[PDB]
Amino acid sequence: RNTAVACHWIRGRDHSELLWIVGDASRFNAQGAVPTNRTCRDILRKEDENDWHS
DNA sequence: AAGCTTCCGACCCTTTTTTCGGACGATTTAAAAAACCCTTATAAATCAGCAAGTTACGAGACCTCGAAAAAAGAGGGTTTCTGGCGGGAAAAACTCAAAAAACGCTTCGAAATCAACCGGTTATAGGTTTTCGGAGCTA
Repeated sequence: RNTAVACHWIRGRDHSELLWIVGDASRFNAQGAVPTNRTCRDILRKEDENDWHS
């Protein structure tokens, strides 16, 4: 459950892509990037504004 | 003489190592404080077993919190067991057809027959014993 390995393929010239991930996919995003900082503080205060547009 | 390229000195900034100083701890030494000894006849403690009254120490219990262990829950993965669907081959129904084969007409006269009872025939249900086929096994 702790395994998190990402494999990137350089297609040559200007392009590269993500082939596969082994283990916890949540440690990477779709393009294979990794978050740089993590917090449990309540950033992104969704509670403040609501969708009742009318 | 000019442009390009390469060293070199000067400097700026931060990190890494060394040195020095300071502080703290430990030990040693010296000084100060508490204590010990020497004089006491008289006053108070020693103690004998048991009664009568009291409690300082032990045991029991519960709570409280914190941590540890275990169990559960989650997620990663692989192996296999089953079900559904698709595809090719064989079977058998379905469709098309002929050629027999039966049936009817239709037989007056020739068998067929049932009945009970005896002895005799023999197909074979059932059981008993046994080759053939396959088990794979092993390099």
